[PDB]
Amino acid sequence: DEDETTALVCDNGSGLVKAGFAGDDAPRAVFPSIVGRPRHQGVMVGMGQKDSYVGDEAQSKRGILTLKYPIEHGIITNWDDMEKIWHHTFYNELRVAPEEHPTLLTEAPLNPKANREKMTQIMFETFNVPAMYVAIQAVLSLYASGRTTGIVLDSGDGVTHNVPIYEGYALPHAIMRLDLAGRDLTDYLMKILTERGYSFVTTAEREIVRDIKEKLCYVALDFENEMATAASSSSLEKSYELPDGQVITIGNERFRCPETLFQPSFIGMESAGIHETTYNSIMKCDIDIRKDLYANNVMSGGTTMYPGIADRMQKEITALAPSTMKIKIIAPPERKYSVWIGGSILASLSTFQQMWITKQEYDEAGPSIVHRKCF
Amino acid sequence: DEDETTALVCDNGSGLVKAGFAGDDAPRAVFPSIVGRPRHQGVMVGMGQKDSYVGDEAQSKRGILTLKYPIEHGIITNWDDMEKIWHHTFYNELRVAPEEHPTLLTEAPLNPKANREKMTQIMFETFNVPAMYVAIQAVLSLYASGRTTGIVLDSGDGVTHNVPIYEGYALPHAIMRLDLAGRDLTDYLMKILTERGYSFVTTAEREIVRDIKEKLCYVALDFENEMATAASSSSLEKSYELPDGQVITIGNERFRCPETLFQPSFIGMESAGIHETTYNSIMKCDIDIRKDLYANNVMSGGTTMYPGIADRMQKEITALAPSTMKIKIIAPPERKYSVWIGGSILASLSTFQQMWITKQEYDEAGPSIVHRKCF
Amino acid sequence: DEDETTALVCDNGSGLVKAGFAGDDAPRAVFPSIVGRPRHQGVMVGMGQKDSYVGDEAQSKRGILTLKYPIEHGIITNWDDMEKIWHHTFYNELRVAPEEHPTLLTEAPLNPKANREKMTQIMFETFNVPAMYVAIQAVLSLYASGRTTGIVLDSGDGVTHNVPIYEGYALPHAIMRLDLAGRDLTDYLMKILTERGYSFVTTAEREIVRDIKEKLCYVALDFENEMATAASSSSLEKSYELPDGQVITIGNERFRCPETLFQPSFIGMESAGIHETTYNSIMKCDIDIRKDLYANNVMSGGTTMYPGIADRMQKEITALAPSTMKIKIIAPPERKYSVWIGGSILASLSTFQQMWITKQEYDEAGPSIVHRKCF
Amino acid sequence: GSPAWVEDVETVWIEATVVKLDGDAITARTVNGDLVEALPRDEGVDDMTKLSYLHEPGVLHNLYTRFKHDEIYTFTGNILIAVNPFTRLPHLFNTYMMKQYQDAQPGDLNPHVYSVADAAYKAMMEEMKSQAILVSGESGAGKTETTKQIMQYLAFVGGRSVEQQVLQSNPLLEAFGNAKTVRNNNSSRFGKFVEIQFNNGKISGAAVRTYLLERSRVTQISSPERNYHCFYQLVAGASPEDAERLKLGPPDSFHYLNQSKCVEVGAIDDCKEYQLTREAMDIVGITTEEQEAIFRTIAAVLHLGNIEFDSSDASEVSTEKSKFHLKAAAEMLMCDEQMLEKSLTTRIMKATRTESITKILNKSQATDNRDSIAKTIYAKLFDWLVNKVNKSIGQDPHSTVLIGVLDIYGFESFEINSFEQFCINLTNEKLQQHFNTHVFKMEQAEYRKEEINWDFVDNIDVLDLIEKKPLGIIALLDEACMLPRSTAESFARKLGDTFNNHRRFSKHKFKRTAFTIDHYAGQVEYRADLFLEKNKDFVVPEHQQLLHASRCAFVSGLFPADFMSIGSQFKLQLAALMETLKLTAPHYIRCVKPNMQLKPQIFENKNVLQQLRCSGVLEAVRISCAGFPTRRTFEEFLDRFGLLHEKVACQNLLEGYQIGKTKVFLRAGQMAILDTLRSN
Ligand SMILES: Nc1ncnc2c1ncn2[C@@H]1O[C@H](COP(=O)(O)OP(=O)(O)O)[C@@H](O)[C@H]1O
Ligand SMILES: Nc1ncnc2c1ncn2[C@@H]1O[C@H](COP(=O)(O)OP(=O)(O)O)[C@@H](O)[C@H]1O
Ligand SMILES: Nc1ncnc2c1ncn2[C@@H]1O[C@H](COP(=O)(O)OP(=O)(O)O)[C@@H](O)[C@H]1O
Ligand SMILES: [Mg+2]
Ligand SMILES: [Mg+2]
Ligand SMILES: [Mg+2]
Repeated sequence: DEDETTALVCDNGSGLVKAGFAGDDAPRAVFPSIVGRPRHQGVMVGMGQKDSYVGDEAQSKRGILTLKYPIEHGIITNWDDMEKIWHHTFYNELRVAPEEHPTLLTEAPLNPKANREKMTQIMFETFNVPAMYVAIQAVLSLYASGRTTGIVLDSGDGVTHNVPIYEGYALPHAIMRLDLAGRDLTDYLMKILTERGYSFVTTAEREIVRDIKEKLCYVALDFENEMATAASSSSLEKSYELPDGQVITIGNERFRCPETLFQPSFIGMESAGIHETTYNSIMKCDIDIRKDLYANNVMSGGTTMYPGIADRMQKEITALAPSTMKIKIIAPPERKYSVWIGGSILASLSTFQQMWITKQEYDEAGPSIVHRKCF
Repeated sequence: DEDETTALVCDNGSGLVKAGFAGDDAPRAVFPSIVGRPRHQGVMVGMGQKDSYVGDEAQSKRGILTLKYPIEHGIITNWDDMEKIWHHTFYNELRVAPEEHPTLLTEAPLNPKANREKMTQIMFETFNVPAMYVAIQAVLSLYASGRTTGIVLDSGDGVTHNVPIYEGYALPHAIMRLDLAGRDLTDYLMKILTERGYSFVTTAEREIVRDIKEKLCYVALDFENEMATAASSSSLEKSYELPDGQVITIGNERFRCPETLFQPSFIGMESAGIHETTYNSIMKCDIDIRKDLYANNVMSGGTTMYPGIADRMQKEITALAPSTMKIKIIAPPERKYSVWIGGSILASLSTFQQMWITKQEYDEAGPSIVHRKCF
Repeated sequence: DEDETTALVCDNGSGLVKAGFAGDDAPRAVFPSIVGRPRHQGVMVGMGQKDSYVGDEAQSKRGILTLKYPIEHGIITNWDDMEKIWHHTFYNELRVAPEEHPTLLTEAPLNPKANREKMTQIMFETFNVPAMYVAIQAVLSLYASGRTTGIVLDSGDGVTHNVPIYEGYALPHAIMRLDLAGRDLTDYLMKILTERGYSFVTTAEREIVRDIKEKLCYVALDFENEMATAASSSSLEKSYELPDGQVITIGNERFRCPETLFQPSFIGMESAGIHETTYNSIMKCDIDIRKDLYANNVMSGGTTMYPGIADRMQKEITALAPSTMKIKIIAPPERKYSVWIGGSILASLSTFQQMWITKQEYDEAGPSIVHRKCF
Repeated sequence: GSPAWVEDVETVWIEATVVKLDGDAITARTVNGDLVEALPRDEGVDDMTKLSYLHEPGVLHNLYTRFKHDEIYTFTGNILIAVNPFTRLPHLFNTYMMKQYQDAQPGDLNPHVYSVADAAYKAMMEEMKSQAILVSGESGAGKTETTKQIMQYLAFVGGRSVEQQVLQSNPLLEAFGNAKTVRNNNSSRFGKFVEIQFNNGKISGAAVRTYLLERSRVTQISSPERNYHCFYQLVAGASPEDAERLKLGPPDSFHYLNQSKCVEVGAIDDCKEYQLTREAMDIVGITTEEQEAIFRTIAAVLHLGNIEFDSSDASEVSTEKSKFHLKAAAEMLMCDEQMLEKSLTTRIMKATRTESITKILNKSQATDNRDSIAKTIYAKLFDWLVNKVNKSIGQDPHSTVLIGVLDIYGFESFEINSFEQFCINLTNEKLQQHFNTHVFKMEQAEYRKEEINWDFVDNIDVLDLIEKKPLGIIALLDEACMLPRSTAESFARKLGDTFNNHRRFSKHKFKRTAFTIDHYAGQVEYRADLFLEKNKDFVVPEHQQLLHASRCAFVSGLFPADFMSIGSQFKLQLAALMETLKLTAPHYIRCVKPNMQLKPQIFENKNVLQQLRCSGVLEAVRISCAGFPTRRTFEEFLDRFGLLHEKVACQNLLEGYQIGKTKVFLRAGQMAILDTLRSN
């Protein structure tokens, strides 16, 4: 366990679950959240073959396993899965008896109430945690970057949200939420690589496609002369190696796969795109406090790591927003670990001590108290 | 009988029946499986002359006997023959009352169900064995070589199969089976030696031809400069002695007789050949797990003992498969006794104790239970 | 040639190539698409023996020919083959000089772009067709059945696709494509008949297996009491005659061979099966237009002719979909000739006259214009 | 209510008799003073069998009292118990004390063990020929001096120098055997046995049955007990010219002897000890050529430990870079270099009827083959020394009556319970099972003697879950040892996933791999380190042929007569030793020790509690209290009834008592309840 009764901070966030003790500056446990099942008949005896594979063992044997992503779009689908993944993160990675430290979990905004009610119920009644608290993934990014106050434009593999935070207060009348996330870029890439001739259908290929998206994708400055010029010459075409030893060439689809985050008509959703989401989020605040947000709008979340996101977002705001207005985008380079670093501070480095949910209050109140306390 | 109630392991495998107790490292009984009948009239009294010759007495008197191979291409033809050969292997070689030890028999993959149903029926109802089990000749080669996981490329005198095994699981959607086996190389050699001038028609000659195939055959590296160069000089031509005292010279047919295992158009079957069988077997697995199989594809079975099989197979994969890919062929030199050595472990050295077919279940279920249990 | 300059409509579709003039209600030329090669040595002089057999002569001599299916899974493999089959369909069946009429070809959705670029290139540059157009095999089924608007659930020997079409518009964000097609049912049947004891390995047997699949297969209502009850009595067992004069009995494999289209775990692919493919295709459309598709989902393609497909699909949707919802499956009985009948109308009976690719535009643009025009 | 014991940190049961407090809130004063708010009632003594309370408080109080009374107080219990006083025994091992032990039957048998030795000698004289006495005691309990005093008492009794020869033989045995364990820098060697054959009372024959050697100490070692004392003595360099004649390098040079940084030890002068061992071998009668051959054999074992193995398909063959250690090993063993290399890398024994195949084994197999050759060689070396030991000992002229003595390593703890320690725990478990069976037989004899109808197996359950089943833990370990690529953690997962419930044993905490098992001496969690690498063993025939036919004559005599699981052969050998011990009449003796100060008038209640737990003295007390612990005569019960408030009158005043023939076989808790009724 731990050499101190400091609390435990872990984001589950539907992608790569991040976990570690409070008061650190580095997360001590990171793995891709995934639940594996053997799909084929076994004949060889004695190599374990246990029907519950999870995490970093799961990407090792990922050729003969089905894949089950447990958390989708910010909603939790199957509770046996999260019951499994909590137990695996606690007992195998940080080897911690969970009844020694309180915990801090998180969510996106606007998630359904039964989900938070289940999550609050489970750690108390199955793990007997002393205390629990739920934070907001919009908030802690600012405690990560230091208190600059503004728009937190964070998009992970689950969702995308737009929360303005001013001066110590949040604005619940004008937050936003979209579903173009990491998964939809994967699934657009699946239909996109099929144009070249390649073909991927099964879910074991999904984490391979995720790798190519993680490497060879960059957000073009213009979306017309790029898609004309790379169609005019192969200067953009690079290569990659599938784990068999093949060589796959990539055309203009290095940029068209995250292009649709600024043009979400391609995948058939109807919405604004994330830049107009940011702008319409700002226009629903007051005319008094506006000009801070234009200079203190902060990115976060691992889907915003494509090399060109900053200049593209800046040019799009500058064309969109009123003219004589200084616009300034922070893009801190630990952003893929931003949120947990936020959970680094807020658990340990505050007066956050009576603000915990004492389990006594849970035994007196039931689950729904986590509605009326933590936000 | 035995000094211990350990089970009994015997492969019948249509060629040389291998038999012995579990827990040993050496098979205690080996003979060519063959059933002999006298074909000519007897006049001399009192020298036995019993009309059921079998096995190692059978190759002694093999001039005036018909030959009846009982098991063909993995299928059992006549059940009186196998009823004979089981009784001869039990009572004469290992002198064992069969109702003291369970038994382990085997098969190739994809053999017809009535065959396994007959074999399961006979030992229980005629010999009253306590327990029975059927294994797969694809599997136990890995327990022979130690658990390397890969393609088991095994070809005996019966069949040739290609089973991939990964990590504790087998892949039944992409196994293979061909019929180019030991017998077809004999029968190609029969039509091949007739080109030189020699002539063999009767079945007593068959085991003589089998001997020359067992000795003077080697798999050429190239199949063109060899067949041009040995046609240019007699450096390859060697000699052999038929049991009369004659001397027979062999031309380029030292290599052309197993050449057709990589070119099976000669004998008029239509198929790929065994190397393209291996490659097409691998390509019907996932792109995730491939690169293990290229380095852990394991030969077996006594037809793969021709001096040159390893380098030829390696060069053929390397030309065939994608390029930057390490390919590695294990060729363990006890391979002609591989399968039984596999049956050495799996009977005795496991938790393989409730996995036996208790004869009680046979009396309650009938034969078809051996369908639903052992694979 | 023709008594009118109406265009020419032919689907190639990897199976039985259908061809005929526009404006008719009956296809005038139908043959199994296959390319034949002699594999054995000829000695008899003067019986033609030409090394390019194709089509209906090819199923006549199919004992001593290799078989080469030219088009696989919707992709075209060898272009000499399609160069052959186009020339044979034009010059021998409809005896038409191809430079007199425009042509209409087709595809599945999501086929690789180089394929359509090759097909567009070849008729223009080798046959000098006046005009060309490529349609979608999802579309024309509705013009066949009359404009009911819905899911086109069509599966030929190439592929299976699920396209929703509403009200005059298609939904490219939620089409589907699977590869369980006619060929995979043949290849499951090949491994299935081997359980009974029969044995088929060579490619000349493939068209014989195709016949038995075309005759004695029917989709069971339940998949458990059928596979228990036919295992309890031989009421389902029928007989068939191989062209030698043998009699082969068929067990429960009349229904298990197309059972796997609703359970595609058997052949080791990982997917949903076609009914859940249809349901997941519908759930990715809007909540506004849904209830039309439940009552206007239309089958097509010759793999959906097994006697029981309609009730099975209906019961599966009704268990799957939300309850109080009228579900209605059209199953028009010319469905095996549906697509070409669709090509009957759309070429001749529209304003489809400037929508053709004038060959002038091809000489000014190159092949890639067939990307930007026809869809 | 006030007179009781009190559990505390230092005084684990302090007999605190102050105030009758509440039932669980027990607030009173104590010997240390006033305490806060449940230990049992409290009431130097020779036997506590008639005590009012049979508890660890009264037992520890009598122990500390007899430590203060300087008496080695041996309770009768069908088993005695003494303490190492770390002082001289005047008039206790004396001949007049021996004459009194030969004379005084009932009186002197209380604290004295030579009187118990005389009683055992009389029982052997009472036609109970097959008889032996168990000697419970740890490292430093004085059991060797106790056995010497018992041999002196037997020589005074039986008459008929074997003791001096036994004294001279222990230096040769312990040097070949002992190392620097966590409990002793001069540890034990192994299980040792002795048998004195009597020629109708004339004790004349010497025999030994020392088995169950520490074979795992050859290559696997992880603590200061790596260097054997013979191995360290040869590493000490008992001859400088013969070092160059044997090419013997430094103590750090041998990689097999490079385990856990205990090269220099502040416990032994191994050069002078090696000279003393050579003198003792000459006293046993070892030839100088025999001594040179033994030294050359140990040197060859060291060079073979230094013989590195290496990795075309390189994973089936080896190489040679520091081939000097290989060539020196070939020279010191007097065999061909290429022949020994082929016997290493080949393992070629696969023959069918006339064919022969050469299975060129892998590098991980090759290192195990080297380890197997070494473990064969050293075991043969210990066996030849045992043969010479039994030769120089000399037995009797086909005598039929012998008396046995046994000294084996018992239950122990460490920082981690290794598979060697696990096997030692299994040995102590089987020994405790036999001792508990003897105690239960004595209890049933005492019940049938007083005609008491008095109506353990979980130890047999622990033995079953460890070894005895066909799906046992030793069996599963052997099973996973065979099938390759068996990960250690994967072994642990099945280990905790088979027999998961239903034991005094389960899986570890939130840790990597350990298996917690509650043996009779308490709960130990053996940490699942490379037991799967330790228990591997192999015996091939061609290595036996190379050992038999090599040019070294003594080495040829060490393997002249030329299944694969160390747990399997250990189970067979331990079962054989238990079956051999089963044929004799049992006695038991417990040697306590004041190991705190290693001096007189000192006590370590933690170490004494560990001694009573490991030897099962507390467990024997529990098994004794399980039956009818209180047993007082009808006059004794009448006196107790008169003190409280004639057997019928006592039954009327009282109404688990069961009046037997003349005693009242009752419970000690009933005796404490009667004492509370007498006090109230
Ligand atoms: N090049 C890249 N570097 C880092 N992350 C990337 C990259 N490309 C895509 N990603 C996405 O970033 C995500 C990182 O996890 P994320 O969803 O940001 O966690 P959270 O949900 O807690 O915000 C992954 O889902 C991955 O899809
Ligand atoms: N040189 C050779 N050495 C060993 N076996 C050979 C040789 N040449 C051919 N063989 C073939 O190897 C076969 C050995 O038996 P095999 O069929 O492998 O047993 P199984 O059917 O159990 O695999 C024999 O049929 C024999 O035809
Ligand atoms: N009983 C049957 N009747 C008609 N067609 C059948 C039957 N059984 C199977 N089929 C399949 O229907 C297919 C008809 O051609 P199809 O592939 O539908 O053309 P297209 O590819 O244009 O849709 C053949 O491949 C054949 O395998
Ligand atoms: Mg995440
Ligand atoms: Mg055989
Ligand atoms: Mg077709």
